[PDB]
Amino acid sequence: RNDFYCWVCHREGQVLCCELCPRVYHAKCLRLTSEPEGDWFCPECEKITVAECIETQSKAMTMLTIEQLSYLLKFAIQKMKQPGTDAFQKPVPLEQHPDYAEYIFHPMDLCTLEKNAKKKMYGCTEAFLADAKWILHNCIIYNGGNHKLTQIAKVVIKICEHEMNEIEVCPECYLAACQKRDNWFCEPCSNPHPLVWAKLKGFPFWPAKALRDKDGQVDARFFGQHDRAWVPINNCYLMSKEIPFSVKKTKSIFNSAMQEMEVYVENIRRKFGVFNYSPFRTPYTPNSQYQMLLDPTNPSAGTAKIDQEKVKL
Ligand SMILES: [Zn+2]
Ligand SMILES: [Zn+2]
Ligand SMILES: [Zn+2]
Repeated sequence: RNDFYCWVCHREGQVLCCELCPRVYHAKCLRLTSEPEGDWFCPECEKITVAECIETQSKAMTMLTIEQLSYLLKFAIQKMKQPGTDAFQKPVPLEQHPDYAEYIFHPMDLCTLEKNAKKKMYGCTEAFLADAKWILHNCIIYNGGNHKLTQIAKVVIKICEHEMNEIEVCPECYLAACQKRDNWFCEPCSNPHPLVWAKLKGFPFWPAKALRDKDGQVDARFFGQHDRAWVPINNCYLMSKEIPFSVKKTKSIFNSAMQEMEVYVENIRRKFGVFNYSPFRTPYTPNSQYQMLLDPTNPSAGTAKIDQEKVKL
């Protein structure tokens, strides 16, 4: 049953209908080349389609069954359900809001979202976020964009977006960080993240995992603190024995980071049999293979084939 309120701006008016879902849109809100002719699927349905196509699913999704994704969405829900989100934890009751269904054609709340996830209804992170966004749309429609509840619903969505992004960067990292087992940061992932010296401007060189490469920036997760930052690629070296010296305020904190990295290297050598340190100041390059080479003096031989286990995660 189609919505009356634009998915983008949350206002009524003349609105286009999606063929696949009940969302509607002002044409003007979509900034189109021209209005659609007939077969039209909205930006949410389009995203979901691209994300759920096996050939073009993310690295994260290729890693994961629908049931494994559902486990991770359960962790995301628990972050969304934090103290102060009470108003959104259960369906809106008609007792308190007798006219709710006159405005809100697709109710949603955190308990429904959680149940849906447990039932394996979501095929990708995009689909989970698209559904959670009904909570904010509905809040704005019914209560108004400047209502205090809208602040809360906005934070719930920003949390969801954050958690979905983390799943997509690396589902194995995400699960490890969620469960916080003993030395969780020292567990190598199935396609292990290269270790780098990473220098954020104004910060000392520090050991990190390189999680992804986007246009000249590296997404680095630092040993010790386990914080993150985009780092310019030319400020990232492959891990080496020789340390790029920086003046630092606390030696003990840097020591704890190096110790953690040492355990990680022991663990990767156990898991894959290899870890190659680089000559000092060797530039990190995207999708770096160096550390996983069987013979680092013979890069054409690549990484060793030992493998055909189903439980890769
Ligand atoms: Zn609009
Ligand atoms: Zn749609
Ligand atoms: Zn990972």
